[PDB]
Amino acid sequence: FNDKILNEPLKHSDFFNVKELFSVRSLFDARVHLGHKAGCRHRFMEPYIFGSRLDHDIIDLEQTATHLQLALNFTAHMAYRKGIILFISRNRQFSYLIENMARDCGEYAHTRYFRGGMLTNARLLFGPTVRLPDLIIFLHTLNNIFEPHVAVRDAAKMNIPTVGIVDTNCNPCLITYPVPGNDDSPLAVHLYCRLFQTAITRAKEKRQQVEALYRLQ
Amino acid sequence: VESFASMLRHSPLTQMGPAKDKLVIGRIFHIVENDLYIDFGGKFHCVCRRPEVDGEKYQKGTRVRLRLLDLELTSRFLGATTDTTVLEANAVLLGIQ
Amino acid sequence: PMKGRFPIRRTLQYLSQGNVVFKDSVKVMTVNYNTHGELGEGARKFVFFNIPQIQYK
Amino acid sequence: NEDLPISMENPYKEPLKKCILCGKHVDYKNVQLLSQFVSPFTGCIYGRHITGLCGKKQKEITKAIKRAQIMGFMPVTYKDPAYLKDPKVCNIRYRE
Amino acid sequence: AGSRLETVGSIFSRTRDLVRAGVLKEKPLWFDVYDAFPPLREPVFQRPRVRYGKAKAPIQDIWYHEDRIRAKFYSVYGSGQRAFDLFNPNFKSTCQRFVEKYTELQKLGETDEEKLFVETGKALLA
Amino acid sequence: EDFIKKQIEEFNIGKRHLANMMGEDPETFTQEDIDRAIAYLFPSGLFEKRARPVMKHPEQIFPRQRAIQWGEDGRPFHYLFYTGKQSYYSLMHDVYGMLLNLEKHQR
Amino acid sequence: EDFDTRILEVRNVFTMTAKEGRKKSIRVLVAVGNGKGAAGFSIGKATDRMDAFRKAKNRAVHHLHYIERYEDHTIFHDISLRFKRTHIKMKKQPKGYGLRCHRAIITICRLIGIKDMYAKVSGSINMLSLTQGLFRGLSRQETHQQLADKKGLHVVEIREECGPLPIVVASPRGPLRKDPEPEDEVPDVKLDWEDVKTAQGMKRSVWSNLKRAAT
Ligand SMILES: [Zn+2]
Ligand SMILES: [Zn+2]
Repeated sequence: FNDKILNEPLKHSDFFNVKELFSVRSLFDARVHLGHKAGCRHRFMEPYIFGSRLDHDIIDLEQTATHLQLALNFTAHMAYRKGIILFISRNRQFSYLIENMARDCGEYAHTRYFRGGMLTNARLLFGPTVRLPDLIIFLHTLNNIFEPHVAVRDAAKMNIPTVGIVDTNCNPCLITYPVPGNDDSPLAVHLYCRLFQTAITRAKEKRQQVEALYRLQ
Repeated sequence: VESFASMLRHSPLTQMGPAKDKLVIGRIFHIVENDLYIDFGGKFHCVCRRPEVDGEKYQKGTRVRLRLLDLELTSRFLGATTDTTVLEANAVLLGIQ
Repeated sequence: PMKGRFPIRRTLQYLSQGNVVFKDSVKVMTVNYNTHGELGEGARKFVFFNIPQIQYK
Repeated sequence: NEDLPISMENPYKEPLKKCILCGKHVDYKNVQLLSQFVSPFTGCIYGRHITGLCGKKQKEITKAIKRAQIMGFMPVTYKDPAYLKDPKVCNIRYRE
Repeated sequence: AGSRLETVGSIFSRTRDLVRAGVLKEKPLWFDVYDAFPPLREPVFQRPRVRYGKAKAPIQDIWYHEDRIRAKFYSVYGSGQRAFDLFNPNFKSTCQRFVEKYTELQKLGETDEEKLFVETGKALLA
Repeated sequence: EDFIKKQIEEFNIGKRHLANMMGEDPETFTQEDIDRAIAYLFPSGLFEKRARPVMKHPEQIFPRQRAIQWGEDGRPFHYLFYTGKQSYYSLMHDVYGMLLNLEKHQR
Repeated sequence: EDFDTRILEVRNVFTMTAKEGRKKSIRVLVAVGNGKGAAGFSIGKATDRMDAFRKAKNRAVHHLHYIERYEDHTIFHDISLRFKRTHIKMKKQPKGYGLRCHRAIITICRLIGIKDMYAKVSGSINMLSLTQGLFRGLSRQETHQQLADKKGLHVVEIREECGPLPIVVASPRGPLRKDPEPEDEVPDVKLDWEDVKTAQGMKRSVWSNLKRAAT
């Protein structure tokens, strides 16, 4: 009789109403639409890009809004169903912000050097009975040598869904929910952290009220 | 509602024209020794040396004027397939306010 | 893969899939065709595709 | 729809850079200009990286210098000491 | 068990397939959410390749009539001492004042661009 | 661990037996009392002091086993878990935060 | 439990060392599958053959694939694939044909569950490229439902055993397209000279249709 508290969000479209959390104005003033130059482009971000202004690229904020709606909906559904989300970035500028966002919510952050076999040789590295994260969110998909991330590839290896902020010089190929937007500016990164933290929290208390109602009936 | 193209044309960064020799105001947000990390808007921050004249009114949150030589600072080299990005713009600090 | 653009033209069922069996009165068939011009495209495709079938039957 | 960008040739296109003699007529008798593009000490014709000329103009400077030196208008092994006074245009630095 | 072949399909295809085959007994936590709200593109591996011949990017360059007349403005009257702000919305610069007043002379209706420039320049002086 | 608990109980009963054994039925038998007692009762004579007899509490005898880092839901306790160096990286983050807010304020 | 493991190659592989010299390292390739579609191959390398076998089979069950089957007895179509320097031509075959395939392909398709196809390999018969090209083709099969969804039309079967009765196999799950398929007269398809040779009967061989054992 618990499959109702585990199936009603799955039929209610936009169950957490996360659409009221962001607008194209909010992304525009957070400078999400800005990107790299035309020489720093990827063939697989050629679909998601509006155009080029003076050899400076601009990402389509409507596609950003739709992909962000889908990504936030997936993130909230996973936090409702009590998964584990690993927030990964290799910024060294926003490492404090990512980790403090996880600790303001209850969730986990890997902003340090990803040692080889963290997600793949996980049973030997940690212990025989460790639950790997059920969702991995990259706020910066590139490492510090501007290469796609080993944990992107390893989440694809161990069948963990991946929500990732992809910039013009990024590879959205093996990311389940790419959000084409700027991740190089403090306003954009702060807005991403704020939206994801708000989604994780609102999902968790929406869960909490649901089984509170379930136990009172 | 207004469209993303409406936001683009009625955005000042598109009203700029070319990035070169445009005076901009900006905030200091990070300081190490004498390397002042200034934002000017746009995607990245510039880093400037501390001007030795009037050298103590360059603090966290101070408004400064920049010549803004470049917006992105990338280039391609001999064997590379993409550009080598500095993740940093180029600007010349003029002073205060 | 067999060489040529359309390898079906040399498969012995296309040749014995053409339909024209000439009467015993005719002896010479002459096909004057034009390599260029949009109007002679039917003649070009007839030379390309149907002359082997006609000659085989 | 009134606000989508439209196709045109690049505005703010700076006009293409022009070489120093670009549009000027070089002669084998113009041994003041050819002396400008010849080295003061050794008589060597300077390269493109020193002169800063376009390909056509550098070719004509080379041909005019060789012509003038063989016809008897220019010394081969040195620059004219009467012409070690004219405006220097070559990006070379000998002294220190 | 699980399937660590990332280049054959996606995690959704692999997981749906393995639970159809009967080698993954319990469906993962993300599967029904993926089935309810799939993204706009299934994450299959694609090898990046270099465009070689007469292949160009589909990207256009953002340009405007306002950019053309901004170009001629910056050509004749340089970037003034009034610095640009970039941190507040609705920032109206001097070149911006120029472009809207050029446009109001257009919508009032005149013909020759030099005459339009002279009229807007004396209006700027006013 | 239950191993540690019963070892601690065994050490308590053993040191009680040891004090009663030598001369010291009063409850206070210190560690150096224990060491001189076992030294007399078993003449060590091995050049390695760790190869000599030792009678300590199981905290000093047995090494520090780290506690379980996740409960019976998965969900590991410390938020910097998947780094694998959780205490060290928490210490980095904390010292970095004190440096940050100190700059904001200002063997 | 339901997974069966079959070795496909064992090689004694040597490397040179500063102190020892020739150092023997057994490299093995195995395939693991249950007869319901899920199968996968892997390489195990060790100093002991038992260790190599164990590593190979555990790595394969971590690296499984899947193979779609027509009626759980044959593949969907004819697959031509050149993997590196190994050419594989496979044909869907009707029920009761048996497994007239290269012996590695016989073992792998017994692990998968496929019973009726024809397979001819050419170029270099390397086991480790053969198996990977086999898995690439069988995993990049197109099914009739996906075909019908792509084209927008009905998929029908015409058997010579039943007669002119049309047997619909796959219908589109969305709308039905209403313009008919373009009847491209004399189509542009690349045929195979061995197929044309067999069809016309100048394929004279004393080895092709030999009476062999079961499967
Ligand atoms: Zn970036
Ligand atoms: Zn020139």
